[PDB]
Amino acid sequence: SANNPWTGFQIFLSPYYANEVAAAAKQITDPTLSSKAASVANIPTFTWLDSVAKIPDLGTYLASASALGKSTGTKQLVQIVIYDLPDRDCAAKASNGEFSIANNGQANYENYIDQIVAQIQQFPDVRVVAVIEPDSLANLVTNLNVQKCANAKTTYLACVNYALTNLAKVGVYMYMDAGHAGWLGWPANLSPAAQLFTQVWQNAGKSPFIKGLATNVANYNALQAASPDPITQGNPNYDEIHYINALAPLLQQAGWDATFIVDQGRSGVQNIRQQWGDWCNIKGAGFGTRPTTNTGSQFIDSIVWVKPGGECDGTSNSSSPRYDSTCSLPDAAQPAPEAGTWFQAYFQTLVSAANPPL
Repeated sequence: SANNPWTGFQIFLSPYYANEVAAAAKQITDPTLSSKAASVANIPTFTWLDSVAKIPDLGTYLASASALGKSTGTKQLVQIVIYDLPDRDCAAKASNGEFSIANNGQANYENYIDQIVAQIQQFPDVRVVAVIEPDSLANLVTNLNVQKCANAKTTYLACVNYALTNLAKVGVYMYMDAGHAGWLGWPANLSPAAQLFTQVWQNAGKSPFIKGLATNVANYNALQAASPDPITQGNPNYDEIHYINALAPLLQQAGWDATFIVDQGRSGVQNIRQQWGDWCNIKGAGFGTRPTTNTGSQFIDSIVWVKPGGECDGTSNSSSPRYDSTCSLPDAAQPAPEAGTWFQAYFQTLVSAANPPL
């Protein structure tokens, strides 16, 4: 729509990623590559609120952003991911999520949202953009035959609804996670996906703060591929622009003037996967197009970096109880540490293979 949340705003740079990057860059031995690595701390990323323990940091980021804006005469914008559903990651082998449906998951998740809202409420001069619950709704489209997902459906819908409804009250601009071209972009998945997203939008009152959808989060697809990646055979929507061009009109037709954001943080190198479903620490990935509202599409508000490159997707150690065997595949960089922890060699390659170059 006419209101692109990023226009006229300075994005607050994640202090946590900045510290990870600074520690990483000092370990890189080549001076030029080290300088390029250090500059990554100046590229805006999303901060993942993957547990209640992250909420105090959110409060500090909002207050820091408010003061930076006043000091520089700018309006500041903080980028967050809401990522703490009960029975999170229902189609994965295991999950690190602190809440379970069986132990008051709904109420605990609502309290997590309430704590986030209570922070955001205190800093009305800071804009907030939130990606809502990566993987969750996409799993409800294609993975209902996973019994954990089938059993989680009502909780996921109620929790996502609670998040949308209550974050809207503090004016947060929200993009529901919507998988990627190889997940929901298959032509046959577009209508079931559109029907689900539209129902979620309706249940949350069609708030204008529910801007649309986020795609490619934590994935590696091109926004606009020079030629189709071989993993995409059978799907005419072989990149994110094809997916979004196909899905956006279905949402519009339902009355939702929906726009999109697209993760490109690990999309600099294409044609690095054996299978489209391979998602874990894909070897040879490079940093991709840096965040910008110059997206080339009427449907896309911004290219963004949602998943922070260098933070691991999962361990390759089969003895870990958090182990997911996708993290031991051939196209997966190994050995790899636990999910979320820093993967230094992977970061160094992300820097070295960045496209455009850093």
